[PDB]
Amino acid sequence: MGHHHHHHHHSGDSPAVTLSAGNYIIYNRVLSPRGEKLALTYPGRQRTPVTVSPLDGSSEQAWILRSYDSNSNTWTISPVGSPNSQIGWGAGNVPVVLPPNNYVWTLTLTSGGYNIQDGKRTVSWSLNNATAGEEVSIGADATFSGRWVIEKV
Repeated sequence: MGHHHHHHHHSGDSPAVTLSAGNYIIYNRVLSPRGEKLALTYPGRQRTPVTVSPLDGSSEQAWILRSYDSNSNTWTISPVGSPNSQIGWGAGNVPVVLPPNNYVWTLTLTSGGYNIQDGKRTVSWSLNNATAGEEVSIGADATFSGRWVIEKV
């Protein structure tokens, strides 16, 4: 005897992060073809689709994040420019801007990034080609763009 591995492992079963309430950014783990972070970008209006762009640090690319249930890894989402509104999902399987109510997303850590889901785990956030200026999409877990990162402002 001298070692053990029957109930534990490393580099995949030993994380040290769980997020916290604050101001954050959300960007796709594939990154931009420009060679920079590929952040979720607010449309500037309500009842409207959301888009992706190369990060620069503007209020369009910065967001607000607060825990709703650790029991479901769910968190509320709002833009820093309009904390009086929220982000959710509807017809066309695109995330959309919505009034202040109870809208949330599941945010879950992985072996080298994060994952983003509706709350009931029926769908996930993804991209169509991961290019700059493209519209983000929702559906079954994607083969290249199905992973994200959430990090502070």
